[PDB]
Amino acid sequence: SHMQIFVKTLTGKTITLEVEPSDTIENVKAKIQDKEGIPPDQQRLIFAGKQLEDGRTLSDYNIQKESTLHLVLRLRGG
Amino acid sequence: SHMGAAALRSCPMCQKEFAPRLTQLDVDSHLAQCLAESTEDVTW
Ligand SMILES: [Zn+2]
Repeated sequence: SHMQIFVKTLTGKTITLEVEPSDTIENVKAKIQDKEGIPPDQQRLIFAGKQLEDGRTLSDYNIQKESTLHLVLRLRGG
Repeated sequence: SHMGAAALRSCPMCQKEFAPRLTQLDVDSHLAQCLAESTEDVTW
């Protein structure tokens, strides 16, 4: 079974990708990278008023199908 | 008092009370732009 998810950025852009329940936050960024063109080591996810990261999985944040997530880029050197 | 629909009522980043009768999208929307501006990626 494969569920779908959406991730909007601070620019308004809306990305539509698919993810699994066993997958992880970092994974969602992996595929998104080929979409927008940003590394997962810079972009992050926000849902349920909590910072979604590789530290947890999708099922950890109860991320179901058609989830409204945001995009946050925290440049290190830039 | 039937308010809620969010994991936080006040931005724990910039200590900013979110608007009432808000939604999970509202808090997250700001939490995203705030987080990006913040320097510490603490887990709240
Ligand atoms: Zn804030």
